[PDB]
Amino acid sequence: RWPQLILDLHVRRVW
Amino acid sequence: LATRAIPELTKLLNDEDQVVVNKAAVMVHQLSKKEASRHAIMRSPQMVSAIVRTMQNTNDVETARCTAGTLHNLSHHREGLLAIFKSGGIPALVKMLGSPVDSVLFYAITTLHNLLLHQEGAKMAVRLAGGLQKMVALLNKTNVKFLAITTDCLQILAYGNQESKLIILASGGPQALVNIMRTYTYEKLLWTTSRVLKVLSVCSSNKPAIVEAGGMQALGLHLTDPSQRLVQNCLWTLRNLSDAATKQEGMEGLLGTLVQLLGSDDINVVTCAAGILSNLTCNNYKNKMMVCQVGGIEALVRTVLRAGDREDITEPAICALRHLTSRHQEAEMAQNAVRLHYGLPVVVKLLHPPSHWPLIKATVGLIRNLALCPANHAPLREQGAIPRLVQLLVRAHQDTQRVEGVRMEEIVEGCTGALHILARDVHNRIVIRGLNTIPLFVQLLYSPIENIQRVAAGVLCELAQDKEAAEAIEAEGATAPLTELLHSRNEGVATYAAAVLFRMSED
Repeated sequence: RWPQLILDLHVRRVW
Repeated sequence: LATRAIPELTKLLNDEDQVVVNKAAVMVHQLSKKEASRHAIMRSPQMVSAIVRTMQNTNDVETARCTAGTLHNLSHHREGLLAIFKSGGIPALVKMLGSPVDSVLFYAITTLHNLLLHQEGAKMAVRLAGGLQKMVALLNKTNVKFLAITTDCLQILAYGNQESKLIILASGGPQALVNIMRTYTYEKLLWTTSRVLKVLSVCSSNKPAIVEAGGMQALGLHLTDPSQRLVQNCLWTLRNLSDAATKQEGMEGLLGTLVQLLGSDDINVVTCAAGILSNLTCNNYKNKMMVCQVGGIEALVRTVLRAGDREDITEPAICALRHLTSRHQEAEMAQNAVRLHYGLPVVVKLLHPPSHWPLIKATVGLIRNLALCPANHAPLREQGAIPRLVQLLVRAHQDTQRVEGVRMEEIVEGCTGALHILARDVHNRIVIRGLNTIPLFVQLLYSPIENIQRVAAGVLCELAQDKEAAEAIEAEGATAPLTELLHSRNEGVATYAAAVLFRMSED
């Protein structure tokens, strides 16, 4: 899951 | 002790050798997880500035991602966002959006998103740095989550700022946003994508561009989706685009869905559904047929009843009927359906108070269209649709001899125009002439407006086919003005005005 990782942990943080 | 290393690392980032600069960037990167080292880099303007300059300059991607990630970690705290901000962080990050390396791109877009969300003044920074165009260009990617982040940014920027909208517009935003709505299933994405379009729809110049890309159709695919927030956004957006898109194709599915949306328990969805249909059936015969063909007439009727006193639902619903009841194939079928579905009695009650002009204005027009159908003549009469109709024409003519968003002139017109069609029935002529309407039917010929005159002669044309009526007209002195309207440049006024005198010629 790279670099997709970056977007996924961010989404969780916000949405 | 940790605060003593920072002013040293700063020195190192500025170093020329790109073998140690990488190292310096790496150590700094690691000093971002520590609540101490983070709050140490964060609170060092020369340090943060050094990082920003390095990121956008060091072409070594391995270093560009370490620095970008560093800033990315600083964007979780107010003091971090502030440091990034006052260190020219935005303009750099915006420039990093052009990085072909995804890892770098994600760090930028993400951090930017945080900045916009929580750092005040970040919106101008992105706008000034040509961020809008760069983001719109990034709507080509196929990553659903990346698009979700990018589309939310645009919304944040476009909200309240007209120029941003115009920019997105010129950037081809409409075409891109539309494709997302008609390609991806990811809810978060679709939802935030609609919110963008909602913001854009209020803009007059932005409206058409969206319709051209096929916005209407794309938005209608999600009116059924489970997501409440998603549906409730497509409704508000369509109710804006609607009035314009009276030229579109492949609207069936949409029109059909809007029809069954009139049944939703949520009165707020019914309101939009009706408001939308009202605009799509306006001067569009193809949309009128489609609606009727899916039982649109019956639905709108139920909507009116179910609404009641609240004119917020009846107004758009009535207009839609007013539309569906003329100038197409199932025009007749529509005029019958309104009666067959017991909608006549209630509609007349809508003319009577406590209704307002915007409502009465639409109700009369519909009654005119309902009078076209022969089998509606008698029913309408019985409901006292004549005494009250003229009653409003009298009160509307006095206010022009001596409102609520409606001018009394066209109200005077709508009344007489309806009475014209509502005079083909003999029994009707009896009631009309039995209420002393002839005296004021003549003064309508002295109307500066061509429309008022056009219907003022048509109604007397129907009344003239009688004997006891043709005399009361000449006895009043209407024999003269009629001779004048024979020359009126208006193609319509010169047609009835001629047939009136004729009817008095051959008795």
